[PDB]
Amino acid sequence: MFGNLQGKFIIATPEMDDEYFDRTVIYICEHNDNGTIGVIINTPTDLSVLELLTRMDFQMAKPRIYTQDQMVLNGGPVNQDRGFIVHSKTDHEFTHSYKVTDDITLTTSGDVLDSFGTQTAPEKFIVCLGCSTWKPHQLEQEIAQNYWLLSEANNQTLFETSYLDRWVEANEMLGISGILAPAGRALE
Repeated sequence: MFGNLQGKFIIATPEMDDEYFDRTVIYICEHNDNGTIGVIINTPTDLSVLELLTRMDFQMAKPRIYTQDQMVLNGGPVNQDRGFIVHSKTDHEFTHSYKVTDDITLTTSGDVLDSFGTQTAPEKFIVCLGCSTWKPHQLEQEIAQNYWLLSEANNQTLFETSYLDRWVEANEMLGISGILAPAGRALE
């Protein structure tokens, strides 16, 4: 059942699998009869967020002489047509944003280009191309197997969590939890 998997996150913690250290898993978008929409697959690309912007028709951005960029990740095989930007509350702008929670706003169409470039630009934002859709009700059973570590994301906990800097924060949110994922007991 589960009272809406939206605003929740699951602690997978991959062994490695292409990714090395630069952010792994964030949250579940929603939970519907048609399936469970979330970005927890983890699959980074060799393309950068500013790379695609400047390459297309957003040439005049503000990367300055730093030249450094942020890599864009694929959120899943579904909705690959659109890049989803998750950001926090900033000022009182809002044109094309979908409510994940009160502070967390999902912007993908147009509005994001309006956001950054002015003083109403969100402090922090993450971009993912597409999203993943899990089988209807399946994830619920998988979590019941204790194969997935389920924890809620209390608004600020999702995007800020104390707000300063964090790595492995998702695993720390519970209190450094291990076991129940890597068992290595296949043939037995």
